[PDB]
Formats: sequence, structure tokens, C-alpha cells
Amino acid sequence: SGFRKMAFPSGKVEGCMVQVTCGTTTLNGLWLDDVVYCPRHVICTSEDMLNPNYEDLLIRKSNHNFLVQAGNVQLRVIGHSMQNCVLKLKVDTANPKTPKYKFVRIQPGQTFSVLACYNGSPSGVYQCAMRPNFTIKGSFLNGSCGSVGFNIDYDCVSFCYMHHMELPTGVHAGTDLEGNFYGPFVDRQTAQAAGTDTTITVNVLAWLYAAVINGDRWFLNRFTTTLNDFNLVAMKYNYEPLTQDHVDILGPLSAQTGIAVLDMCASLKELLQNGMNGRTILGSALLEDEFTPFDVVRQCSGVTFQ
Amino acid sequence: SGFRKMAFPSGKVEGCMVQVTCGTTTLNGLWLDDVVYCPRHVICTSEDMLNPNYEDLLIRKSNHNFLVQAGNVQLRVIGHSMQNCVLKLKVDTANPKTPKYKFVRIQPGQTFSVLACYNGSPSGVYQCAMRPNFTIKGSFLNGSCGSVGFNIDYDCVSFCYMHHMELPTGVHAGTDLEGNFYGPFVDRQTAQAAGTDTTITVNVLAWLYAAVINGDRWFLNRFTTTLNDFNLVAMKYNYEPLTQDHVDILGPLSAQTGIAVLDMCASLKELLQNGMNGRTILGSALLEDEFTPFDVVRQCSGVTFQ
Ligand SMILES: Cc1c(Cl)cc(N2CCN(C(=O)c3cc(=O)[nH]c(=O)[nH]3)CC2)cc1Cl
Ligand SMILES: Cc1c(Cl)cc(N2CCN(C(=O)c3cc(=O)[nH]c(=O)[nH]3)CC2)cc1Cl
Repeated sequence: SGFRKMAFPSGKVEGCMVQVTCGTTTLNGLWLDDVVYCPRHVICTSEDMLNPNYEDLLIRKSNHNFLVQAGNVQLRVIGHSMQNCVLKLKVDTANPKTPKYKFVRIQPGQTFSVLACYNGSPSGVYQCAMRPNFTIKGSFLNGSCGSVGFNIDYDCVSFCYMHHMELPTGVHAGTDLEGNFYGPFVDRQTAQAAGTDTTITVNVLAWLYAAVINGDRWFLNRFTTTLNDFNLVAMKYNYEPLTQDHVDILGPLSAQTGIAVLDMCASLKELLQNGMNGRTILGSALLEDEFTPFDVVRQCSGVTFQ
Repeated sequence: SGFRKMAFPSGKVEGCMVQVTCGTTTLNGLWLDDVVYCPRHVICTSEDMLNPNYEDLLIRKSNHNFLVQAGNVQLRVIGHSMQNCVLKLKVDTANPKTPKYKFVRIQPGQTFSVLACYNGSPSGVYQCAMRPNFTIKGSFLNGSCGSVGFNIDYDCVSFCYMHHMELPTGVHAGTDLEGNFYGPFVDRQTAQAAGTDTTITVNVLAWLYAAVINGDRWFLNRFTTTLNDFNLVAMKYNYEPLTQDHVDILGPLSAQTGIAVLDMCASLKELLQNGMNGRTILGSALLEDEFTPFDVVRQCSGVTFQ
């Protein structure tokens, strides 16, 4: 029993983190095979932050302008290139700790683990969701750029996020590992704002199923509803509308508890219109939307990895 | 003078189009160096459309199950792999007509050219925009899957779109060339719906500047407005809000015409609240939002490519 904000074990990723220095700027890089990946704004100075021309800035660099350190061992840069917003540094030594990996782009509402790093050294791991406005509510300080987000599927690490910047509202923005930003953001130190966020409805429903599995039942009722009736209430409270695909995804949780999805939607409708009245669910006084249906199954039924 | 829906010259792309057959299914592929890229649902049959397991379907295939034709020359498949939603077929011959290229992921509101193809043969070219709901309003018939979208930057072809499917509403969905879908869609023949579309405001403003450059001035007025006052009216009419970044992008057009952006916004406010009253702008009775500021500059000031 129990329910926690659970991250993936980070060991396979810790061995890929390196320190990348260019000039007076130091941040984190990801070392897979003989390539080091890092944010391209490492080649920027204070004079170029507001409007950098990265093509010009890169042509004025040579391999010896890039210092790469894996712990205390230094890696020799033998080539460099730019792929969208990430810098690819070819080094003379292939990482012997390279795991089975792939580069994936995730969708809003999906979760992943973040290995926060400083000076190439892992500091902590935590779980977060990609928000519908393509930001993440992370925890990052100065020097954390190049930290990566990942999921583990069996023996394979799926890298999905590299950290680039913090927005004025305190939320965080980055790219996939091909260097393409999540959301309408650019790597320039200008004032950019995220659009309005919404609550991830399918995740809230999954979390309510986790509550029932763990013995929190006070919010259930006998009523039922339709998808269109529910979605009418949901839009009023800034909730993402619910699709038939979402209902299918929640199938294994409806079967394990014997509570139909549309039945659980009726409970959620009541919680939105009346609140929780000083009661808690799984130790929270708010509706939690950063657990996917898969996260719940993984924690309330059991999955490990090799 | 004049203003047209202008596409990029397609010659550099026509030489990369091939036909890919697997079983009874034939669609289009993109042949760059010694790799052929195509939608992975080419390995699906009618029995798997609703819920394909692509890992299983691919392990049951061998290289000789894939017939690749470049005109009449046949290409020998020596390897195959899956990267997200695209199939990568390694062939024995590198395309001698491979142009300088890169793979880019575009943002909503940006435009590109589509080379519609059938049986590996180019049929037509047209311009379209990525909608804010991550669909495109294309023109595609049966057999068009694998057609690609592209921009040309100097001598370099930037591939940004590969066509996968048509949604029930008649709009179209696809992936970038790394196989990651635009929008919340999956390559399964289930019922999926696009979210609500909005009008791309910065593009409408660019188009109004093109009108002024070409002698349509009847909608101008002496008034001005603020960003927050404009955005309040815009949201009422399902227009994307306007940012300071957008104002900067429109700079070259404001300078060429001597009409400040916030002045042009005041004209747009009036057109939204009063309509056009049987008058036309650049031969249209509706406000056009599929030309970017760069498209206008390119056509109203002059850019060619090598
Ligand atoms: C072009 C450009 C851009 Cl776009 C960003 C930076 N910065 C690099 C330094 N930096 C952090 O390390 C950091 C991350 C974080 O999440 N929170 C926090 O407080 N600090 C801020 C971003 C520099 C340049 Cl030249
Ligand atoms: C898993 C899967 C998926 Cl997701 C899609 C298809 N289709 C392949 C055939 N096809 C077209 O060629 C087509 C495109 C278009 O835009 N308009 C139109 O009328 N037809 C439809 C999609 C097949 C499979 Cl097995």
C-alpha cells in the first residue's frame, strides 16, 4: 500500500553526465557513445544573450574552445556541430557506460524523471509532468542547464527533455534531445511568457483510482454521467476535455476497482462543484494531476526494470 | 506588384521521392543518402489498423518484404529500423541527388511547402501553415502518405513534415522527420479529433501590410491602441494573443510602410468588430492568416535561392 511521487532509478543516467565549459560558461552535458549533447547557449556571452546569432558564434569557435570533463578525466573534443538548439560535441572516447537508449518527444500530460545536475555532478532526482502549455514545474538553480529528463522502458532509457532556461514566472522550458523546443520558446534571454495552463483531467481520474485502491472512498457516489455532460462542467473549471481514448486508457484501473470511468467522472464533477470541504485524498487537499494512468498501474500493481 | 500563395521550387525534393511497397500496401518514401524514410503504418494490414503493435509487426518482417523503387530502378533494402513513427530503410545505393538538408520541427503559425506525391511520383506543390491545433489543411487523396513538407533556406532544404493520415474533419496530421507527431495524434485508425483552431494573429497583420504595399489602404485609420487593449478584443474573436516578440518580427514591414504595428492593430480591431462590408483585401473577402511576416518580405521585397 501507499502512494508516493516516485521517480525512476537514475543510475543509468548518472554515468552519462559530464561537465562542459566554453569560455567562462560551465553547464552540464550528456555523453552517449562518442557525442556530448548540451544546450547551444553555452557558446553565448553576456553581450549576445538578447539576440544571439548562433551560426556566427559557432564559426568563431574551434574544438579547443570546449573543455569537457567526465569526473576528473578530460575528454578531447575532435569535432563540433549544431542540431537546432543543441550542440553536438564529438569526442575521442566513447562512453563505456552508454546504456541502451533512444530519443523520444513526449506529449503534454506525460510524466518523466529529472536528474538535476551541477558541474556535471548529479544532485537529485524528481518526477514531473509536461504541462499543457509545454512548460514543466521543475526545481532548478543556476548551473542546472543541460540536466535531462528521462523514462525507463524495460532496459532502455528514453531521453525526452534537456533543460535550457527558467521563465519569469518560475517555470522551466527546454528541448527534446534533437534540439527542438517544447512550446513556443526560443533560447534568447528575452521576456517570454507561457500560455495559460490547464489541469490534466485523465491524470486526475487516474489519481482518484489510486485513492480507491488505497482505501480512500469518501468521494464516490452512485451517480453516473456522459462524456459530453462531464466535458461541459470540466471546461468551466479549466480542465482538459476528456476523450474516448482517455476512457480506454483508464480501462485497467476501472477493472481492478470495479468502478466504471463514467462513474468516476461523476465523482469528479461533484468535487469540482462542491470542493473537498476539509477532507483529503491520498494526503492532499487538492486534486493532483501529475500521475498518468501508467504511473498509477506501475505503483499500485508492480513493474520493475532490468 | 501582386500577391500569390507562393510555394518553394520543388526540384530539390522531387529527386528524393521513391515508392515503398510492403505487402499489398504502397506509399511514398523519402530517399536521402542511403536511407529511405516512410510512415511506419506501411507495415500494417487491415487486421491491425485499430490497435497495431508495431514492434511485433516489424519483427515479423525481413528486408525482402520491402520493395523500394526509384522510378524504374529498384533499390535493395539491406536493413530496417523504426524511429518513433517513421520507418528507416537502409538501402545499398546512396541517392546521388541528395541535397544539403536538415530535419527541423516547426511551430504553429509557420508555413511550408507540400510536395504531394502518389506512387513515388510528384503530383503538385502547394503552401500551407501549421495550425495552432497542430493540423494542416492540406489536399491529399488515397496514396499520398509519405509526402513531405519543406522550406528552402539558401541552398539547404529543411524537411519539417511527413504526411500520415487524414482526420474525420478532413484536415491532416503527420510527424516531423524524426517520427514525432505534431499534436496529440497517434498512427492508429481510431476516431481522433483536433482541438479547436484559432486564427494566427501575427500572420493576419503581416497580410495587411502586404495589402498596403500593394495599394489596398481603405481599412487604415488614424487611431492607435495598446497590446492589452487589442488582445482583449482578439480573444473574443478566437484570435491568438499578440506578443512583443510578434511586434518585433513585424518591424521590417512597419518600416517599409511607415505604419506602426499598434496602428495596424487598431485597423484590425475595427475589421473584427465591423466586418469588411462587401469590400475585399488583396482579392479576399476574409482575413487571411497563412502568410508569415517572412513570407510577405520574401514576396514583397525579393529573395531567391541557390
Ligand atoms: C541565451 C541564454 C539563455 Cl536562453 C539562458 C541562459 N541562462 C543560463 C544560466 N541559467 C541557469 O543556470 C538557470 C536555470 C534555471 O532553471 N534557473 C535558474 O535560476 N538559472 C539561466 C539561463 C543563458 C543564455 Cl546565454
Ligand atoms: C494505421 C494506419 C493509419 Cl493511422 C492510416 C492509414 N491510412 C493509409 C491510407 N490513407 C491515405 O492514403 C489517405 C491520406 C489522406 O490524407 N487522405 C485520404 O483520403 N487517404 C489513409 C490513412 C492506414 C493505416 Cl494501416
